[PDB]
Amino acid sequence: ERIRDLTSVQGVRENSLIGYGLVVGLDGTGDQTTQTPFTTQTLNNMLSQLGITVPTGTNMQLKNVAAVMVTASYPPFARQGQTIDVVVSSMGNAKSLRGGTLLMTPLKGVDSQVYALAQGNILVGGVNQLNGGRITNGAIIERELPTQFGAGNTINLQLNDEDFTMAQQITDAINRARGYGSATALDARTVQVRVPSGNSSQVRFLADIQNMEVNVTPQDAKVVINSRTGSVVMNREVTLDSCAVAQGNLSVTGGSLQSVRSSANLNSVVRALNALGATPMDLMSILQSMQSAGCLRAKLEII
Amino acid sequence: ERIRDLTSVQGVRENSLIGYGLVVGLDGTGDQTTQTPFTTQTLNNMLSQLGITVPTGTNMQLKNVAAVMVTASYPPFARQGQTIDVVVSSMGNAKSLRGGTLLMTPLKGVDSQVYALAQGNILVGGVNQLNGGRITNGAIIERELPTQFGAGNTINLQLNDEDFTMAQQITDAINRARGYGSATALDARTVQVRVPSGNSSQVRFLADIQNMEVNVTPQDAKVVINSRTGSVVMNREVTLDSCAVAQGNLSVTGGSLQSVRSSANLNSVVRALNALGATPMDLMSILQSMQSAGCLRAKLEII
Amino acid sequence: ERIRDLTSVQGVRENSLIGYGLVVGLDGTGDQTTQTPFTTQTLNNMLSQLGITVPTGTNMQLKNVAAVMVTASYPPFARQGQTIDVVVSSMGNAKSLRGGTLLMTPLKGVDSQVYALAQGNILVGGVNQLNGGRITNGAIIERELPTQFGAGNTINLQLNDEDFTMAQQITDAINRARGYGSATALDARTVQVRVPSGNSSQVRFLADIQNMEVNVTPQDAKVVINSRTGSVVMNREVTLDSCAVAQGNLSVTGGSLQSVRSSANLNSVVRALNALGATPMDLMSILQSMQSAGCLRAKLEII
Amino acid sequence: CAWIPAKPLVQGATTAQPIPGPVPVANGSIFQSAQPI
Repeated sequence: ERIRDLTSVQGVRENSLIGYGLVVGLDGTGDQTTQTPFTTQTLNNMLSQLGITVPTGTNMQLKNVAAVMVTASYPPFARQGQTIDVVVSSMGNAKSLRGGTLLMTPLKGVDSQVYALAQGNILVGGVNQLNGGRITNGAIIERELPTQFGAGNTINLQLNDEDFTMAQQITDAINRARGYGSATALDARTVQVRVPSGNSSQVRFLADIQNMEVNVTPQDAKVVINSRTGSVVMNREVTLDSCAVAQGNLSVTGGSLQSVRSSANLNSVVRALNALGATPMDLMSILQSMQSAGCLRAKLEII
Repeated sequence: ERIRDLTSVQGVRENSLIGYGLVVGLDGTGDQTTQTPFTTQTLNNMLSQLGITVPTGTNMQLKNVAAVMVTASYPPFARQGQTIDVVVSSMGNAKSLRGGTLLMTPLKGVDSQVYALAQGNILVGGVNQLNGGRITNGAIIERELPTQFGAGNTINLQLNDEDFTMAQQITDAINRARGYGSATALDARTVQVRVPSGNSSQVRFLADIQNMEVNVTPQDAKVVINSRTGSVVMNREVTLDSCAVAQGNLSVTGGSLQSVRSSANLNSVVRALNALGATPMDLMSILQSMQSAGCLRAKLEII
Repeated sequence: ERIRDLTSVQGVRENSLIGYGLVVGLDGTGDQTTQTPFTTQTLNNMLSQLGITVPTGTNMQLKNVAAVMVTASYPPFARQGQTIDVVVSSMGNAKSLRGGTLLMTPLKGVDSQVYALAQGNILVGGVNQLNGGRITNGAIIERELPTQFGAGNTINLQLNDEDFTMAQQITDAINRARGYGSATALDARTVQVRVPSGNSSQVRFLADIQNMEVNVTPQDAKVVINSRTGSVVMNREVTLDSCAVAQGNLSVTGGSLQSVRSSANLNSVVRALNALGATPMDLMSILQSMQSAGCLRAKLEII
Repeated sequence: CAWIPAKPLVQGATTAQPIPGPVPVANGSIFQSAQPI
């Protein structure tokens, strides 16, 4: 299952669909509709379409209706009649969407064409979000996308993470179980494979390819720091050099300057960094300072 | 039962029907009708149709009537006279729909044509939703849709989830119990089967096909995180690499940087992640940071 | 009794009838009639018809009269003189319909023609609904519908739920006890049977057909979630795959990530899901997340 | 003197017909961008 988990097929991709709708059946937790004119305007549009023309000059003050935006993913090779999941998010001053029902909503693409029609019952968790829900199989595909799959004798596998070693390894793995010249790497992120002419032939070839297992090679040393959530993650290839670290309210347990032992593997790094007795908030600053000095032999990314 | 649970037949699909109606018989828990003019307007329309013309200039302040939207699904091969379930959702400032009765409601399609007529008694749970109910067999089909089923010698089975391996597996399964060239995969999501010319012949063929069992192949490794409900779900094909994790108020039980053991199967992953002693809210951030670093060898989806 | 409980006969269907009436004899629990002008207007109409012309300019403030809507079902092959049950629902600001009597009410069809005449005593339960009641044999059929039953040699049995396997099974069952070519399936929802020419002959044939028993075949795996009532129902064909589940305030009983054992039958699924110790409100989110991930091998419907 | 032919100030055409757009490529994407400037 390595090749499918590492790469993606060229032309097999997911698009994004968006639309506007109304959610009805709320228990008095909808829009105020005095500060969100589009809710009442679109309700009047729906009624006018259905055969009820409410007078232009009138005051409608609803409480069970909310104006929402619906987002979905158009899956690869989607055919009309299939169903997809949608996400429903409130748009103006609505308290909750607990037990609402999404009315008929056309999901447009980037090209402003309807690719799906959405309508269903929203499932809201019930510290849980109240203005956001999900409808499983809530939208039906109405339009299909032409594709070039099955045409030509080349298929590109696109690596999720760029690596010359991994690209070469996938090339050598495809060229071991599937013939001599069945794959050629084009760059650090693309492996071009030669496929038989046809549609089912390429499907069979890619089915074979996808479940093959490749031995993942060492992949860069990096320390990911998320300051907004206060988390630090170090992969296996992170090392350290011997150097001294000082920080506020931290001391040898006896001065404030603690020596960090050079470290070869990740267990040594973890032990050396835990010897400092540093909170992760302090550990982030320690890692940044060590990266500046040169003790930390890894790529420090702040996400 | 695998093929029916995995695929859908081309042209065998469900449509969405919508309509507007009134719910009567509520115990003073209907619309205020002073802030929802359409309720009184449509009640006057109904009376005028029935033979009662209420004066244009008058004040009607009802309490047992609510204006509702009715939604239903038009089932495949629906014939006139059959019954379907409908969902009734209040539209404006109604307290409840406990024991109301849905009056005659025409359910329109996307093409604004009446496909069903809805009327019945609403069943409301009774923390339960009060403005939303369901009527079983509450609508009768009045229009039928022409279809191309039974015409031609090709039928497309559309996989619910795109997979070249699964498409090839279904193709090989249909071509084992039903002849040599009875199925051909067209893409990652479509399997074209050759069916005899006729209507009952295709029904028999698809009845045979649908209950066949296919051996489901490994299907991608993915971690689904629902932040709105605070849930994390990992399938069997999720693995881990050895790396260090630090987060606020979490420590080895002795520093704050805990080593996560490489993990091959899902039990190892669960044990390694439970060794951190992390709340799911913290676990979501841990998983996101590990995906950024590269320890988590899976596809992280946020739903 | 399987065929009658699974299918319906073509042309044997129920229509919906609606009408407006007045309910009298209430113990001061009728309309205010100052906010519902149609009650007094229709009472004056009734008096004018009966021979009493109340002056146009006058104030009538009734308390024992309520304006109601009456709904009924027109049964198949209904003949004039037969009686049907009706449902009486209040229409404006009436407190109760406890011991009221429904005056002569013409029940119109969709074509605005009188098909029944309704008049009787309302039975109200007495947390019970007060503005809604039912009258058994409260309406008498006055019009009959022409039908094509007994004409032609084809009769369509329409399956309640679409299934190619079930359609084929009914076709084979009818063709086992009633001759070689007595039934042909037309689609996933229709079985066409060949009947003798005549009226009583078709009645006899359908009497034979209806009580036949068919062996119901596995029917799709689906999990029904009703968030408005907070209920989850899983049928027998629901399975699970091994995967890890995390949710708020749920832990192994010891981390927060609990492994759910792969499950083949429904008992295994129930045991695995009860091992999580999840409230149904949490179980709904768990099931949705597992459907997103891929552990849940069933069709998740939100009703 | 008002009948003398004269050349207006804004010469040329005072309208432009929208040009039909390129045919989308068969790459499996909904977003299709014309020749970018």
